[PDB]
Amino acid sequence: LTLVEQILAEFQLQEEDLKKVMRRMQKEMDRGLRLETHEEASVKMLPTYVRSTPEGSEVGDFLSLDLGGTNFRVMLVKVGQWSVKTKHQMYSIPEDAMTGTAEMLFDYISECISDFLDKHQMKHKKLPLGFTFSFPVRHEDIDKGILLNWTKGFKASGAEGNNVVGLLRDAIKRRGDFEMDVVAMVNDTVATMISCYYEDHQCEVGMIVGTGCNACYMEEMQNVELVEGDEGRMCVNTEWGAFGDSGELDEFLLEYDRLVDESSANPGQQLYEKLIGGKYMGELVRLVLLRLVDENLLFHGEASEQLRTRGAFETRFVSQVESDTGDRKQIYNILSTLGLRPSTTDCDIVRRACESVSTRAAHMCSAGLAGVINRMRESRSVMRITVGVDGSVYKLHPSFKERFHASVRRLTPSCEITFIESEEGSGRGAALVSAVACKKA
Ligand SMILES: CCOP(=O)(Cc1csc(NC(=O)c2cc(Oc3ccc(S(C)(=O)=O)cc3)cc(O[C@@H](C)COC)c2)n1)OCC
Ligand SMILES: OC[C@H]1O[C@H](O)[C@H](O)[C@@H](O)[C@@H]1O
Ligand code: NA
Repeated sequence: LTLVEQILAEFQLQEEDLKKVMRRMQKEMDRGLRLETHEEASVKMLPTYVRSTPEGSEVGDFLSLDLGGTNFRVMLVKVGQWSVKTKHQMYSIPEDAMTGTAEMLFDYISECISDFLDKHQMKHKKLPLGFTFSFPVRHEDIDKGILLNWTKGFKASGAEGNNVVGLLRDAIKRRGDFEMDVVAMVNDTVATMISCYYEDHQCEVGMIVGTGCNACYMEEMQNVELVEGDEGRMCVNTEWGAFGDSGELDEFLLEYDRLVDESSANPGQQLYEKLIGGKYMGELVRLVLLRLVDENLLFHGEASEQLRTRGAFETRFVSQVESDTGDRKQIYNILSTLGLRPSTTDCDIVRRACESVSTRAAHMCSAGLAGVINRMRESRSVMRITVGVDGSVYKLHPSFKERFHASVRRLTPSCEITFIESEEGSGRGAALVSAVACKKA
């Protein structure tokens, strides 16, 4: 074995390593659900106030917001023998509107809503609005929720500890250009699950593998100790990205993981997500390549100023390197632009490094989902379940979903799992929750 492959081997996780991760995820999930341990629990298991229901929704036009990254989305969902039609617009949030105040961020969002309404000839219409807000929140109801903390590099001031729906409403009123009834606020896991439920009624799990990584599932109300009642089920936002925040993953953490965390916007937070999320994947690869260079095993021990810059190795490059046919052309072109003159062997090392990071991400992720699924099987006493999935890592990365599917099946012995790749899920599902909520409001 080459010294390179001896270093890459550190990413490997045995079936027993994954079973240990899965069991600990289940223990941490149990801790978040119980009133006695909820405050100390790293995995928060936050109640969403989205309850189980077999009823049809309200008919009409529903507006949707999807805030969870730099690219923000506004959707119009037309609900009408049910038919669900969508119209969207994408918006890139500038750095100044993501690092300033919450007011600045919500004013940018409102400006985009106004633009959407203009482009779709509906500035004079007062519509119900579903808001997908992909950050940890403590809900008081389906339409009231306090931001616990920012994740994925978001850092707008005056948002944490405040009602997110109130910040949205305040920004709309300050603008005075249009009117809207914010009827619902959901996590993107929740919106993905709801959106996929419309296609398949067996869907009771929502999972995101994009910039960040999280999961939601339909929990029995008696197990949801933070909401009074035992009748029916409620969707629970695990916020499993925070798994490992109380040492649960310390035995598995590599030097690359510590460095990624130390230089991140949230040191010591979202440690499990930092192993999987597309926000960190490219950076993990960069750090690995630099260790190989420093050990005189890659690029003749010489790295460019670009390769030595945090963020230079983009998560899309990881996906691109793995999509290479074998001629090493795609790999060469990524590395040439990065200011390197790589050999055929260097290109191959880069691919092996990308595969080591992405395979670990898929495996670590499968241990988490297996924990949720096996926990559901036990609560419901051969389990047939559908999991709704969204995110660029799962949808676009070569063989991420293949490795993840295989690994998750190995870990869930008496379960028959169906995966639904959600197209617009993260946004459409907020409008569907809004349409169901509207029955009462
Ligand atoms: C304001 C009311 O308060 P509340 O207490 C709190 C609440 C407020 S919204 C909500 N639940 C939901 O929105 C909800 C939505 C679901 O998805 C759809 C429902 C209908 C359609 S359709 C075909 O267009 O008819 C499409 C998607 C599924 C679901 O649960 C399954 C995933 C599981 O159930 C089978 C729950 N709960 O209501 C309880 C109903
Ligand atoms: O976007 C995926 C996930 O990213 C982060 O983990 C957020 O905390 C979580 O709320 C979100 O669901
Ligand atoms: Na309860």
